[PDB]
Amino acid sequence: YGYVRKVSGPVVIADGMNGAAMYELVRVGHDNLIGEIIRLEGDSATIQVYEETAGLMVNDPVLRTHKPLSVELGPGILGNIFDGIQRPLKTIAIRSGDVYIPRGVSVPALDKDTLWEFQPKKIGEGDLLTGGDLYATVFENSLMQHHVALPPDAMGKVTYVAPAGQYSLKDTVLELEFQGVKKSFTMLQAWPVRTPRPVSSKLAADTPLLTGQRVLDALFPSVLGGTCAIPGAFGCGKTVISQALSKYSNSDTVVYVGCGERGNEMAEVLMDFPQLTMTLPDGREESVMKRTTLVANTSNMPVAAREASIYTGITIAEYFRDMGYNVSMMADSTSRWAEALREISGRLAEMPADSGYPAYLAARLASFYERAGKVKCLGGPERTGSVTIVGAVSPPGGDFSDPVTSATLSIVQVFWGLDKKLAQRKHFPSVNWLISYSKYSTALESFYEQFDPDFINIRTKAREVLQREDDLNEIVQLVGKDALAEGDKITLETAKLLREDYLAQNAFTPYDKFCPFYKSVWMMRNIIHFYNLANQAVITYTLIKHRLGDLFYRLVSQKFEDPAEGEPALVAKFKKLHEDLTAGFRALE
Amino acid sequence: PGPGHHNAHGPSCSGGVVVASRDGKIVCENTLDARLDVVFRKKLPEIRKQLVS
Amino acid sequence: EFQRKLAESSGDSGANVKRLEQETEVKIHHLNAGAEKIQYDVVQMLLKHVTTVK
Amino acid sequence: EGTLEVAMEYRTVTGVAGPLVILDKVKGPKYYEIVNIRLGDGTMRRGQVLEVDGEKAVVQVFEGTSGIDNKFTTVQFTGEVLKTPVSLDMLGRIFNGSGKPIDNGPPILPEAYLDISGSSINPSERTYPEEMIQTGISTIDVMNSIARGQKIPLFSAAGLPHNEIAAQICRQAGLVKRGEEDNFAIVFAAMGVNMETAQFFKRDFEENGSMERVTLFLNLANDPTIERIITPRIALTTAEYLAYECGKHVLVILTDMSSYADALREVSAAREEVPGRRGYPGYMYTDLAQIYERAGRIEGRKGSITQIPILTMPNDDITHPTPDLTGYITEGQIYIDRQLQNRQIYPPINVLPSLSRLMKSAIGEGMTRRDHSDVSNQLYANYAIGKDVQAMKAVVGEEALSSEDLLYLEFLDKFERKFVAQGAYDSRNIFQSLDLAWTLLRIFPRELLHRIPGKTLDQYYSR
Repeated sequence: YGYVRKVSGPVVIADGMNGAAMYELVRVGHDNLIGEIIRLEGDSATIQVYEETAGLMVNDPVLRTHKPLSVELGPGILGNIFDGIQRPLKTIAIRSGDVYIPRGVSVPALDKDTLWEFQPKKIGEGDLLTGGDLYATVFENSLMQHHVALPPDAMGKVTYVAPAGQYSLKDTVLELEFQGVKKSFTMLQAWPVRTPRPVSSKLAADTPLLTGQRVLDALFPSVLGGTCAIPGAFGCGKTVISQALSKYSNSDTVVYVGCGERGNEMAEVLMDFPQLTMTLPDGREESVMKRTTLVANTSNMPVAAREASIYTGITIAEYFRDMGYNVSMMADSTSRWAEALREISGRLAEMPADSGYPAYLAARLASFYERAGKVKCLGGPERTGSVTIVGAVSPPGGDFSDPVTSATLSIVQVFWGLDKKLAQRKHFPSVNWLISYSKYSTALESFYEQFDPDFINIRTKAREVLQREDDLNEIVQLVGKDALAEGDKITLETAKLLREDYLAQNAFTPYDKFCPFYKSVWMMRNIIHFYNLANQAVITYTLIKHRLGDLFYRLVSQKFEDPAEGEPALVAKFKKLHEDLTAGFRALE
Repeated sequence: PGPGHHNAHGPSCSGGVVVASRDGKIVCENTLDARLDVVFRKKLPEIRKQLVS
Repeated sequence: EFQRKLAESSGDSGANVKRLEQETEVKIHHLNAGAEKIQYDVVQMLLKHVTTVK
Repeated sequence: EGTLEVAMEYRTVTGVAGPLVILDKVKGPKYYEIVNIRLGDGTMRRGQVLEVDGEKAVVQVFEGTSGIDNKFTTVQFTGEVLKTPVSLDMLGRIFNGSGKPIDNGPPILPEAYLDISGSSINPSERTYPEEMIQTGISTIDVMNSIARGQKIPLFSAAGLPHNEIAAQICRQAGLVKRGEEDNFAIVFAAMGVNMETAQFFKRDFEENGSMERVTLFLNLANDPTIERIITPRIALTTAEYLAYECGKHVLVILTDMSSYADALREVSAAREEVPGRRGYPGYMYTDLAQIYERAGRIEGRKGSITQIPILTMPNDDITHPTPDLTGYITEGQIYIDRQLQNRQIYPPINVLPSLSRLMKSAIGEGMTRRDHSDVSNQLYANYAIGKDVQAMKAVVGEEALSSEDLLYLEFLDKFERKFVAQGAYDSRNIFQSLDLAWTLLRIFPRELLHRIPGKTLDQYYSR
């Protein structure tokens, strides 16, 4: 019930919708075009339709949905591929057979006829349960067990519990009554993208995001449930860091979110993920897709879907965190999302602000980024998850002055700063140590000292060495290495060794594909301790340089060792090398 | 029209009347409970002043 | 020396806590005197709620 | 007394667009009347009636227009402007943006309902600030000091430790003591702060033990953008009640005033108002006045409201509309330099652009020393000459610094090294710091000093 009255491009006016609500999604026309309500002036409505509105007919029916832009969560959310508006691309392609996306597809987000193995918890048929209680878990696939949380805003004494067995989402797995009225819940939960997910308490982040790369792990650490920023426009560093996060990061899940980038780039990345495979610490070999969800909205996709992809991804990440899993979101191109928002604002004729973006761009970006953090779960049993966002930025020409870049730098705690200059100089990590920073180091210092009380001092010494590296750089630039003192020469040599041996990774090489934090800490110790032990001896720089050739080779090889030997063997080898270097530095003095 | 079809519930509404124009667009819920709530919220500073001293 | 100095703190903090608890009890007794102020003012504000005119 | 009336509940909502909710057939509306909107789902949110024309009403809802149905939502007209239930018991508590108690405590029992945006003070009855303040930081007190009733903000770009400086000032705040009941009560507005910053503020304030005299008006970035505009209003109204109507001096603090500017810009762009510079509303000067222009001392009352805002230059540019208008209104600046932060200085206060327009009255003979003004002027003026010498050395060479310029360069170096730097918890007294300030001024010869007379500092004696 409801018919269109005026169709001016994307904007659509439909009469007979007195009961419509603002921002309620609606189905327009026989083709089931999907659009969101904007203005409810009079008894009429106003809808902007995402897909092309060409060919609409006056008095074509309009069908309400009684729900805002929402995502159907539950089993089967992992692995698949979804559009910006939560449209399963893979199943759409299989059903329609052809390649083109049909104008008005109506495939449900998750297949409601597929069977998943279900088994309840030890709860009783007449017990009491509340919102967020974990009443069952499902083996969606191997090694990615999926907990079934009773939806929030739903509570009451238990009435029926489905016994363990094979079931589908259409089955009524749960039914309960709060008052005399009883409600039955399936395995599918719908939640609006704009509304965040209910939380019990925002904890303080207390565990680093071990990305497997030494430069990010030690120099500029990032904590679970913490924002991150990447100036990714070239050098494939964004692809490299995304692959590292998918394969080696501590997160139990990853939710890539791609909006408004080049279509072939998304093709390349979405073909790269299935090829990516990660080995289990127990020796098992798995596929990253078994723990990966992908929301990719190319430029050809409607602008509104491009804007909504980010919120869809963050809501998916929050739902994953609802069962205490550590999940990491990855916004492919926030600049593209901002451009989509700008286009939408221009469609709405909103008053332009700085550089043309709407005045709420900073506010909306902050609202999105504020959802990341380590959070106590809702409902029992007690557990705690985390959501960390590693959303990248694409400043125009590298000038960190655009409002998107400025707002992101103002909100994001940790900025890693990939540099194209290092990429030109053949640097695999490509992380510019001169601009990167980790504002969460003060909070992470508790764990840093618990693991090793000397590690934080080593990090401070390394930061001082990096600061003096540029000083020695202009010193050599203006007068040369001749004017450098023995201590200055030792400091410069140690800085160069740190840059070319530990601060840089080798990625492609099997020995340096993954850098454990243990190996990173031992390498940092074997570098800094040797640097000091050589420093206080000032001894002729040439003499120590000649007599430390074996020590220099050991320091260089302190990163060539493969992780095959494991932590106990590599730690012992690094300790022996450090002791030998200390003996050589002290005895020869 | 009166309460001939539906009425304000007894314990939930101690008394008073509600008067609304046609189609119930504008309603003046002049019940005793709302009257007490309004007078209480208005006279609360006097209550605090007299509780002290 | 530091342990001897801090030993008196273990008693001073407890004494301060007990003093605070007693002061809170006395303040609530003043609110029990407020409950006596209730005994003297409940009828007053109940008759203040005679705004049932016009 | 005039008989009470129950608020009319309407259901004639006949239009929603942006953040503005239209109504029709309103019987006797009132401008800026607070209306709480109950949606069909039953959830309730507040709102103000912006424009009143004829029998219509253009309401601006607070929690957002989402979920409002043109045939199921109900609007109730309370018939009174927004009022904050201020009370003396409100001290030592935390409140939301609109004032909801969020410390797991019972709501405020109001001693009196007071309307926000209170009327101005008759400037005939207005007085002048005449007492210094002991914040606990050296460089702010020694030069460009703060008077008990003076407004002055902190200019500090994003990422700088200005939040830590504000927390240290609030925890170490106190009178000169040259009393506890009338001692500094701090109203701590927090417009658009991050959650981590919010937890930091709560923990730091609870740790210093001064919760008994500090009120937090926290408003996170998650809260609605319009609700951030009323947070400074509520904070300043509570400050006004505490200071003028109770006596104790109030040291009002508002963090991230740029967030308030952004909220103003968003609200104005929503209603499509005439834009000033950088798309900001054309009345931003008046709004920043109604926020800032309340600090001062009233003649008949012993209270005093001292204002210490904290702005943030967006592009680290002083010419941005928000800091420019502030400097027009705020009677002085205390400036924080990113360049000094690059030198690893904990309190990166740059003194070259930092001046207190009321310092000429804070100084005198009742407090400080008789050489305060001249020493401050010299350490303010010779810094510029040292900077010029540094620029000349950069553009010519080390040989350009003559027997005079090299003295200015050494003065600048020692001034940035010893004088400005201070401990994270150092309460450096004025005289002990003024001795080192005199030493810095004496690095230059005691006769080349042009502006200062020799006798002024000669009255004071070293050692």
